[PDB]
Order: sequence, then structure tokens, then C-alpha cells
Amino acid sequence: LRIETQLLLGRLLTRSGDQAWDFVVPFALLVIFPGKLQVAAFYYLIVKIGTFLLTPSSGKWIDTHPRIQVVKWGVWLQFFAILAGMVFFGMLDGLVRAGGRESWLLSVLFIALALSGVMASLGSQITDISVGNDLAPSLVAPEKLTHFNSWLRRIDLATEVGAPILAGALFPLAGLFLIGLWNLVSFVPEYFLLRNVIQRSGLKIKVLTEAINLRGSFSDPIFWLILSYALLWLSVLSPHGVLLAAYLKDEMRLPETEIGLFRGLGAVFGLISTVSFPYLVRRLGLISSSRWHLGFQGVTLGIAVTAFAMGSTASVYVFLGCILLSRVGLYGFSNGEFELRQRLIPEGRRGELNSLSSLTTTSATLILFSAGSLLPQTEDFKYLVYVSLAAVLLANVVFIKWSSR
Ligand SMILES: [K+]
Repeated sequence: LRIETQLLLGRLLTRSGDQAWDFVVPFALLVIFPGKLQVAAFYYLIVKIGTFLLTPSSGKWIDTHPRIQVVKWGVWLQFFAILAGMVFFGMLDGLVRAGGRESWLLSVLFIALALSGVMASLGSQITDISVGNDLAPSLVAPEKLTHFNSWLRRIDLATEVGAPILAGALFPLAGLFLIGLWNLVSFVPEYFLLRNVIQRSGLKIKVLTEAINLRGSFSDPIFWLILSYALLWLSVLSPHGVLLAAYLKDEMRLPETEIGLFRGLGAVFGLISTVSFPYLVRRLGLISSSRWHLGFQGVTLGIAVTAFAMGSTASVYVFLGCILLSRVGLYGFSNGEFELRQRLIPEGRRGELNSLSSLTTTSATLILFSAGSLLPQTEDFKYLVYVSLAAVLLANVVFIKWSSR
């Protein structure tokens, strides 16, 4: 295998395990604390807030250590976080099965679980930045990055579609530990693949920074590109969106069978961007392809939101169809912004400025989570819809302004 293929193979193996694990954790939480959806929510919250708080530090840590150290800590932090998580899950499940109720002990084990979730999430973010935003632009010719990124996207979508299937086959909570085990094992090929390409090549030579402040990050021009991407995470208009599903079910009275297919079609339209975006790049260049895809997301969601406004079931399939089309735009733009970060971010600032990107997208996630919790009613879904559209149009404005560079 050539270098580029080794990178993709490593990503494919470790992701299939990551996606399988992320899929089953909420269900495992619900098995242990039956009914209590607030507990699963609390888990997710701690992980995200935790990752948020550790992000600037981790980006400085990335720029000040050799790559082989970054990859070692990135992967093995995950490995041992997942192992710790499995141990705490087992303990929790054992405790509750044996009749344990609310206690400091049970609480302490939940916190230990949630913190291990923070470590894994942070390790994963470090590894993504390292492989996708440092190793890849250092190993792959600039003109072949678009091709390389489209395969990274295909791996992400494929393992995303394969996750419920994998999990299904393997699934009290015995399925969880089998998924945990597969996840553990799936970290190992990527560690050694990465370690061996670093050991044998010029990745060893890298000037490190000695030895937060975020003023330097936010003041950099690339932050506006970063903001144009992050804004897209604010939307409730997604195939997987829980508030949209709730809305479609109660207000639109769509059958649950049609809602599930809609949800499942997300991946397909994501996959379509991996053909449309590279095609436009090769024809119009990276900036122009990005602008067209982002505009396509803006137009299709504009149409979808007009169809939502005249709130008839006579317009519901155009609403859903346009949301699905918009995913082509979103997934295309996401590869473009990713590639612009690969190409434009100085080598010595790869940890810093890409962690800024993680910081801003995690913030968007937290806001979206906050809005979901604050406006949980289907009759209020209307307001989240208009703010989602506004965010997308603002993203277009910000990117157009930025791409005047
Ligand atoms: K993994």
C-alpha cells in the first residue's frame, strides 16, 4: 500500500469502531438508568463541555510536540479512555442490577464514565487534526488533497451507515463490551501505520513551538472561514435531527416508516457530494466549488423553509426533499473548508488554528443542544427553523466576504 492508502485504511478501521461505540453508548445509558433520558443528556453535556475546556490547551500541545508523540497520545488516550469506559459501564450495570439506587458511589461511577468520555472525545479530536490537518497536507501533494478528502468523507459516511448494522448484529449489555472490544482493537492498526510512516520519512523534521491566549487565534483571518463553517452546525434542518423528527411525527403526522427512510437518505446525499464537489473543484477551483455548494445549501433550504411556512402537508415532501438536497451542499462545503484549512494554515500553527475550528464547532453544538432543551415543543419548532435558515444565509455572507482573499 502507498502512503495515502495507509492513511485511509487506518482511518477506516478506527472509525468503524468509533461509530459503533458512539451509537450504542446512549442505549447502554438507558439500559442502566431506565427511562431517564436526562441522564444520557447529562453524559453528552459533560463530554462536550469537557472537550470544549481542554481544546485550546490541546492545540498548543499539538504545536509543541513531535508528531510521533502527538499520534501516540492521540490514539492511546482514546484506547485507554474506551477501556476505562467499559470498566465503569460494567460496574454501573453490575451495581444497578444488584439493586443499587441513587448514591454517592453510583454518582461517582457516572462521573468517572463521563470523564472517560471526555478523554476519548479529546483524544479523537487530537488524532483527527493530526492525521487530517497535519500528516495529510505534509504527505499528499496539494492538488491530490481533494481526492484524498473525498475518500475520508466516504469512510465517514460508510462507517456511519455501518454503525447501526454492526451494533445490531452484536446486540444484558454484552453487546456493549463486544463493541467496546472491537473499538479497542480498531485503534491499533492506525497507531502503528502512523508511527511507521513518521519513523521512515520527513515528518520527523518539524520546527516545534516553545515550549491561553486565544487572542492570536481569533484575530487570524482564517477564523472567518472557520466561523462560516461553524454556523452551519446551528441548524435543526438535518435528516437525523431529533426535533425535526418529533415535528414531522406530531405536526405533519408523517408515518414513522417515512421518517426513518428520510433519516436514512441523509448518507446518500452526503455521498453524492463526494462526486459533485471534486468535479466542480477540477472545473472551477477550490474556492468556487465551495461557494457553489454553500450557495446550493442556502437556496435549497430557502425553498424548504418557504414550504415549511405554508404549513400544509401538501408541501411536506418538498420540505424534506430540499433538506436532503441541501446535504449535498453542506457536505461539499465541509470538504472545501477542510481543504482550505489544510492548504492555508501555516505548519507551525496547525494545532492552534484547527483546534480553533474544533472550539467553534463544539460551541455551535452546545448552543444547538441548549436551544433544543429550551424550545422542546413541536409548536415552537418554527422558531428554530427560521434561525437555522438565518445561520445558513449568514454563513454564505461570511464565506463570500472571506473568500475575497
Ligand atoms: K476506534
